[PDB]
Amino acid sequence: AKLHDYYKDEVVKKLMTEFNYNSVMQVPRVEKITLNMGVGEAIADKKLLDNAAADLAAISGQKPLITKARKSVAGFKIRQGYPIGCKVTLRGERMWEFFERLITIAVPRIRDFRGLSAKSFDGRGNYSMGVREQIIFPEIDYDKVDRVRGLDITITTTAKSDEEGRALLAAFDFPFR
Amino acid sequence: RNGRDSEAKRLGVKRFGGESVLAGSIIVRQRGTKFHAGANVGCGRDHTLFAKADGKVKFEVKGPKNRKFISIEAE
Amino acid sequence: MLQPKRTKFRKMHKGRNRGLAQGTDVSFGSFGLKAVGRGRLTARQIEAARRAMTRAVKRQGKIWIRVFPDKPITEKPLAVRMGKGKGNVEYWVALIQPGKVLYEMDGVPEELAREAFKLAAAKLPIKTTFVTKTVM
Amino acid sequence: GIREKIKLVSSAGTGHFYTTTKNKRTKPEKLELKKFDPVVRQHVIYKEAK
Amino acid sequence: DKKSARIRRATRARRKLQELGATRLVVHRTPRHIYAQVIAPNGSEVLVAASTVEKAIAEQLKYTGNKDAAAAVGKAVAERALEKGIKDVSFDRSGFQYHGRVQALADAAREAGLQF
Amino acid sequence: MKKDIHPKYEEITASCSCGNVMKIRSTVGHDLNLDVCSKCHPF
RNA sequence: CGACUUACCAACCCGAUGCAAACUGCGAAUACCGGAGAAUGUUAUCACGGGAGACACACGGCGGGUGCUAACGUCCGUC
RNA sequence: UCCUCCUAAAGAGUAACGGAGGAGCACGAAGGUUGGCUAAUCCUGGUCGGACAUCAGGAGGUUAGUGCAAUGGCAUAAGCCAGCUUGACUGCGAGCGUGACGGCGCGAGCAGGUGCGAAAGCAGGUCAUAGUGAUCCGGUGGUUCUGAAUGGAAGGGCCAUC
RNA sequence: UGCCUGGCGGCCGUAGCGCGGUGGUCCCACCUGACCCCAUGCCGAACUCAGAAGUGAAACGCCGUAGCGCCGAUGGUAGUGUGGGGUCUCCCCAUGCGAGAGUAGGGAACUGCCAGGCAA
Repeated sequence: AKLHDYYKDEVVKKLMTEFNYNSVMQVPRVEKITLNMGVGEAIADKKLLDNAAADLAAISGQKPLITKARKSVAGFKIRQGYPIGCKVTLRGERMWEFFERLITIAVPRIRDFRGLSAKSFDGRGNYSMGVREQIIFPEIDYDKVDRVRGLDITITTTAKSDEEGRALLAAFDFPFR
Repeated sequence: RNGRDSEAKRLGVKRFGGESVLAGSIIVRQRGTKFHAGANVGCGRDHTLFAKADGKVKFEVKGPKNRKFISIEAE
Repeated sequence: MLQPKRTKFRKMHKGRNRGLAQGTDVSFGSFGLKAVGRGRLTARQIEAARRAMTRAVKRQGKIWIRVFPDKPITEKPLAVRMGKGKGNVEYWVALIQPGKVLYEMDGVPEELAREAFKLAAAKLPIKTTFVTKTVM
Repeated sequence: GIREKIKLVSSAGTGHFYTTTKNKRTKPEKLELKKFDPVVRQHVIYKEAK
Repeated sequence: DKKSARIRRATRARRKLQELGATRLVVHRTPRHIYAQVIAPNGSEVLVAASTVEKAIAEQLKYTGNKDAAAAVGKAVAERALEKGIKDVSFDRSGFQYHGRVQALADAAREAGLQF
Repeated sequence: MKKDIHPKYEEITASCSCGNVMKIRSTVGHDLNLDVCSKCHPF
């Protein structure tokens, strides 16, 4: 919630001045974040979903929902109805809190960290990234987990193009490496 | 291996526009919905169109999709 | 040997050749071989005419085929009684109406096309004539 | 016709019964649907029976 | 779109009322100024309308878009219908849940003499 | 906001080696041991 | 980890030309159903009752399947 | 034998040892009602993940889907999800379609008693069209209808069903 | 009466898309919070509730623009009813009906009931 106060206080002015808009509310805003991982090994081992949801619930502030295959594909031997992944969506104040728990004490602890990619952008105002291990999250400490499973983070904004989308990211001081 | 066929079900329109009909008369026999029931016309489970009142059957077009409707005018 | 690939149905009704041609104008090249008679051309006939022209021009200019067989034709085996179902497909033919443009030429001298088309016409069962690209 | 036929007997004293079909192996459980009983003119529970 | 979703949701009821050929009470709900109208079977004429926009109805409501406002307009339309002579009407959700203000309007009409 | 289905979200304070102390809500546990943060890092 | 060329294969598309009994974003002429009106026809119409025969059809015109757009061939619709 | 299209000539019907395909089921839910939602195929980004898994945005507008072949239909959705349920109910049924007939199909409405919904209302199985077999002879249950001197029963009859 | 807006209709692509401009006194939308009603097969997203700080981007309404979709003649052609003829696997004549496509052009809507604000 600190950043939301940080966001409401001055960076809005900085965005306003930088983009010389005719109104403040044209400035983009973050509406939600989503977590996901298409494990896909549910057929091989069905009872891994429980831990898959449990870890994400610990990482996030609420329970996940398990998605289902949209269609039938012979290449992966899966059909609609059989769960293959789970996800969460964060919006409101919980999203604000999660973001700080990400930027503060998640990126620095990336194993063999080199730099956050900047070319990762859809082209409309949404940013996506992935992780390799849960260690960046304090809820995991190598004792109650034994899986190298990863996940993905997608942040969506009210931005209209890359230029203002990247500018908002720069305002939030992303690593930009 | 060919030569099989099914006996004709005699579908189509049984009463045409401007024709006075009695209540319960069948106006159209159809598989889907060629025509949609309007005022005083009911649609059966077979999509058959029957008149719920005595009058003259009228055809017209309504709706954004220019679908064809059948109604009965009490005149 | 022009032939449709993976046609919807193996056999089709004989139909009729009534009506009038549609592609009656030269639109691709500069010279065309219009057909004034009525009939059908087999794939074998179309191939023979095409070979005659490409060689007559001696690998020069462009040639377009404006007709495709796209119609299976059946034949009963010899010494087979009538009935017992439709016959098998042996060759494909195209339906040609008067005024249809069959072959079309470009990038060649005006005279050379005339003999080339004349040679091709000699190997077809239908009346044909020589036409030029009209300005609209 | 792998699906076979059954008989539903009204729980009431009257002998009125309905008939239907179900798959024994898929759902070997009994059927306790509530259906109209013309003899008594009430809706009562019908128990599946041979 | 929010608007497009409502019409699609309410279309089934509208068509059902139309073919039944009965007077319908249609309610439009917004963050402020809930609206209510009574439409004749033909659909081209409106018998009575009520809402909080009228100064004659808003001079005693502290806020517009509340249960009290919903009840007040519900009573206003109810008595307007009674004096106009119309008695039987069919309620229309217009794509709105029958949970809050819509419910608060419906019962107010029902207890005010507009049973349906 | 559904109840009795989500994990605990109690507020907990955490500190790192470089002297920065903050407070976050999560199911991390009882105490936190950190070495680096967003700042005070070889970035 | 950046990046680039192409004498060479080619998808999705765009322009132009066609084809289809089992394609239709279009669509007749006739035929058929219903209403009104005049003329004309030995009620030519319908219903009920007594008696039947017939239920191997042929050719011609038109619209088709089949055959080879062969048959005084074969199988349908209509006259 | 039955169902889909074509042949079939713009009502219906219409043959061939004419051209293509299916059916002899399934489902107490996939039925009823209420409430809600809206696909295929592509483009950009993104751990394993790569043409093709899941996630976010956009293009697209039914090319999806609809228990089963085909045709026709279906955004009010007949398509997808959930709650509560048994109207897949009994006795009738004006009036129609369809056949030489046996027969088959549609059906508002009335009575009794139910389910869903605040309510208007909807519900007499399933998006529709195949999933079926006459009569005889017999079996099981109900009903003093009958029961050959009378009182019973046997056996028939009626209703339900195999 | 007029400028405007909201609701329910008639008619439904001449009515729909694209591009540009414009709208906040009312209304509408976004928006603030949600301990309670209510809701997420997780999420104040949606749905619902309490409010109004802000605002007219989005969305929506209005205006402009033909860039598309769309509408569309007259004439000619195809086809065809009836009656005739022929070099009769096809076509012609007399007569009646007359497309489809395309061209000129039209076109970026009109209108009914109710309530409100503004200006008269």
